[PDB]
Amino acid sequence: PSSNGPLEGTRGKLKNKPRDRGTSPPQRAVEEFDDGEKVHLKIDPSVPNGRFHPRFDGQTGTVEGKQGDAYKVDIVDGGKEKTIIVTAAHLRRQE
Amino acid sequence: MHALVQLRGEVNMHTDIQDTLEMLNIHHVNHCTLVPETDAYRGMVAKVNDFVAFGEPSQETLETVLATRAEPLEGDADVDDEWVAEHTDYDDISGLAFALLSEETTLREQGLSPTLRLHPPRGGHDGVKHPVKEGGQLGKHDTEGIDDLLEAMR
Amino acid sequence: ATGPRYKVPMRRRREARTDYHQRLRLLKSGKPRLVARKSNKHVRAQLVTLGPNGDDTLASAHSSDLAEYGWEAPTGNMPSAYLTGLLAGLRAQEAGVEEAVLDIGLNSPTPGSKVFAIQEGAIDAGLDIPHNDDVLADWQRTRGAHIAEYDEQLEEPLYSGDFDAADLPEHFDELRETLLDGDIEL
Amino acid sequence: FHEMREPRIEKVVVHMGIGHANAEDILGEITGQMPVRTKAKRTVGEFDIREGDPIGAKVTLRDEMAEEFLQTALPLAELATSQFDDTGNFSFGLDVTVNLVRPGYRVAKRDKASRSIPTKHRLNPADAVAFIESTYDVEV
Amino acid sequence: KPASMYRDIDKPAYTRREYITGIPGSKIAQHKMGRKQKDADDYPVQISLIVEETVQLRHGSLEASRLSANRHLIKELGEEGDYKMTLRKFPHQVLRENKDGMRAAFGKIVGTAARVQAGEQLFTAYCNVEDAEHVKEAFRRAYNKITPSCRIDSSPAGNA
RNA sequence: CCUGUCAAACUCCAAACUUACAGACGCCGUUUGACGCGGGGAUUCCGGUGCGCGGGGUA
RNA sequence: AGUGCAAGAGCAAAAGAUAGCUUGACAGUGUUCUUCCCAACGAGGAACGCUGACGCGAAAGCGUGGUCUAGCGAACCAAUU
RNA sequence: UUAGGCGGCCACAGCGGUGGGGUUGCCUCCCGUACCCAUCCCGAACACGGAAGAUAAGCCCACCAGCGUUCCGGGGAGUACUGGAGUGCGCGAGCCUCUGGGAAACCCGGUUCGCCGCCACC
Ligand SMILES: [Cl-]
Ligand SMILES: [Cl-]
Ligand SMILES: [Mg+2]
Ligand SMILES: [Mg+2]
Ligand SMILES: [Mg+2]
Ligand SMILES: [Mg+2]
Ligand SMILES: [Mg+2]
Ligand SMILES: [Mg+2]
Ligand SMILES: [Mg+2]
Ligand code: NA
Ligand code: NA
Ligand code: NA
Ligand code: NA
Ligand code: NA
Ligand SMILES: [Sr+2]
Ligand SMILES: [Sr+2]
Ligand SMILES: [Sr+2]
Ligand SMILES: [Sr+2]
Ligand SMILES: [Sr+2]
Ligand SMILES: [Sr+2]
Ligand SMILES: [Sr+2]
Repeated sequence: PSSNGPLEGTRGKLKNKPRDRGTSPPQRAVEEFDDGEKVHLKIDPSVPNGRFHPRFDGQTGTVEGKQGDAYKVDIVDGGKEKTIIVTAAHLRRQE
Repeated sequence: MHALVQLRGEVNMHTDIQDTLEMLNIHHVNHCTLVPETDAYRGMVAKVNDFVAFGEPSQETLETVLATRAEPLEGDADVDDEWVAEHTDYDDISGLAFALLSEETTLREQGLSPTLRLHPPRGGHDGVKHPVKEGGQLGKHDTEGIDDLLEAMR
Repeated sequence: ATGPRYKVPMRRRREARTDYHQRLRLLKSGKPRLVARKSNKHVRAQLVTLGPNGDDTLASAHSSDLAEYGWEAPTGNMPSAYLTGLLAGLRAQEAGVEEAVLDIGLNSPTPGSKVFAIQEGAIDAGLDIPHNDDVLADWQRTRGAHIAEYDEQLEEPLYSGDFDAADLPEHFDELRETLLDGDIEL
Repeated sequence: FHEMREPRIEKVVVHMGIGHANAEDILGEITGQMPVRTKAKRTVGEFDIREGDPIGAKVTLRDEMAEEFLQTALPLAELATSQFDDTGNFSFGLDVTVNLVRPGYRVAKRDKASRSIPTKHRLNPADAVAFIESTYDVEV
Repeated sequence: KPASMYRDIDKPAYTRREYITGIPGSKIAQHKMGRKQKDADDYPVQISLIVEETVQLRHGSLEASRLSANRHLIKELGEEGDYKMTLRKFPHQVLRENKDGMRAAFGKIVGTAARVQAGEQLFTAYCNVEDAEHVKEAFRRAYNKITPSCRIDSSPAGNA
């Protein structure tokens, strides 16, 4: 890459499909998850805050608690265990 | 139930393809194994499609090979009808051959090594650089084609 | 509408019925919502909770079913609104609900208005609802005093269908008196 | 059917597009109510680079205030077909605009469940000329 | 410059003018010849020159082939003959040349070419049953001025 | 309306395929102790070739 | 369109505009990620918390600067609280 | 749901169009400014108070496909492209065969003029 900031090469993954453009529905921004639940991580282009590092888009982690209204999700980056702080708006239950 | 025989060596073959063979219990050239026709196994053989020869053998052929190449999970004990009867849930080889072909049991379940260590093909094979439809020996065979191979390697 | 790339607002947005930005902030409380609404003739209070396939109303009251307890007056005024909130509130307490956040939809936060009267009502019923006293109309107005004095400037009865001539805020009292009473069939 | 279809006057907006005001006083007399300042947008070569600043004034009249104005304002104009909108509005002259519409226009001016007025309920130039002409004056 | 330098499709598509400046002008004079006021449908015969290999044709080559082709159609049918020929391709691919060793080698802009897939029609003519051989001859001359071998395929024409 | 063409820094579409998690089968581990963890010792940080996909360059 | 400035991205009862008010561009201390994919490494950065004190709002709530990704600096020493 | 409120999905729901519906019921338009409140000017809106009138708007109900969208059949197409393999072809750029996957445009015929949840209600 020519540069190395967090949003490097994220044109696609952080752009909205034209029809999904505009403020997102509140339901998924208020969704509650339980410890142990499996959640897919996917940033919502329309939601500015509560995001994780784009590099983690597509991970399916495990909720292990929360910090304020955000959730602490456990994932394994390659072989390294990491904890990700992420709000409901960027999460989806698995299955 | 299809019979798998490795006909192409490990040198230069993709590692994920080599691990697939090993998971299918084959670790040498000319070694044959019997695999149930499930979706899971289907993907596996499809992946090793270019380094093997497979197909469904006839009851008789399976019986010939078992008689001549089947082995105990351990030991050099010869495997014949008496061995089969005194060690398996069948009366003789045929009962085993039938249960295998009908996918009711596996060589392991009956205290037999999952692998049949065949002999080089008498009179050679059709070549390992081309598939069956092109005159080679690789890929899926006719029950008659597979029987020809398995018998020449009895 | 125009083409593949055209962006159509969410249904409740086209219908101009739901302010999604306010809704979100509302839902962040984690508490139930005291949905205060009003029509030209009626007032409706609902205690809504969040659900998998849509909201869930746990309790509610309509100004219409106010008569069911002794109300012969119009149902689109301050006294009506307060009592409706209180009734809805009381029913709320019955269903196990104990706290709420005022959701006034697309109505304006005007001091002393009806949605605020609905709120004062629901609060008196025993419901814990974040509020601010100096934005609520003074007691008398809630009772309906402002209307009596309006009928004072008579010459022609305020109400067509005779409920009375000089109107009665004292009736409001009789009704509230009845509602705060245990007996009452909620 | 006709009672809820027969036109009316929503608003009469008198205004003087000056360009730098002192004229508020006359409007406050010819109409009857307070006028409002008029701000401009975009910079303009004609010594008009100041974005927000007085440049005009207008007065929107409704109900009686509107009619009591037109009674003495309309006679001061020679209305014509062209001088009309595609919506049924007309403005003559100091500008004088008349906004005509059918009964329930509120449906598009209210906050809750507002909605656009169907083309059928939209007033027409012909339907407008009629109503007006049908009250103290002629057309073209 | 030899065409061997640019005839192959061995480089990314380079056509974005918003990121490329100094692009030389095309040498192709016209893309529609003959009587262009008339429709191609008004002719009983339609013959195309088809490329047999995928390649790149520099605008200099298009101009030469188109020229030596139409020029023949003019000499044999007149400056107003009843026919019409079309060069359906345009040179969108910008070409470079590194003209200082291999250091900072990105080349300067030197021309344009049209990418033609094998089997495609480069030229297409429409004529009357009479001048069918005159157009077949114009094409023979044209394919002698472009890299690939070509097929002179006759579309509407059952007058054999 | 018709008719002629395009895009590494275009996209109304859209693969093969790569990839997170889980279950199943396979293989493996519980005297051959896997997975994980702590500690000692390194060597290494001129690479090359084929194939696939490339970017530069006439090559 | 606008949103200070590259580019790509976000935003419409707003993240834009206008008006009014206000100083959260606040103090203390963390979690996590990033910097440095995997995989150890500082300064710097971000998201998300707790505590304290405040602003605005009816209230939910918003405000840990400017919608997001650039605008940055070790030890020793000096000045400062 | 003989007209209501709060929603979930967020065009299969859009755009446009046709027909039907309301005496003390519902929603509205509607009537009206003493109060709470309101317009940098306007009871337009916001807010409050109310029933003389009305179903013309809106809204709800029934429906139409011309545009947009969703899905489906048939054709394009097992084409384009492609993971694995080859002492197959080609001067070469490149192509072919076997194995496993597999489009897009577009045409023709259908589908689509919302679906669903909670509450309230002759
Ligand atoms: Cl993160
Ligand atoms: Cl309402
Ligand atoms: Mg990309
Ligand atoms: Mg042994
Ligand atoms: Mg051979
Ligand atoms: Mg120093
Ligand atoms: Mg200092
Ligand atoms: Mg009607
Ligand atoms: Mg060769
Ligand atoms: Na969105
Ligand atoms: Na001013
Ligand atoms: Na140099
Ligand atoms: Na740091
Ligand atoms: Na109606
Ligand atoms: Sr190249
Ligand atoms: Sr040639
Ligand atoms: Sr990749
Ligand atoms: Sr921010
Ligand atoms: Sr009015
Ligand atoms: Sr050559
Ligand atoms: Sr298939």
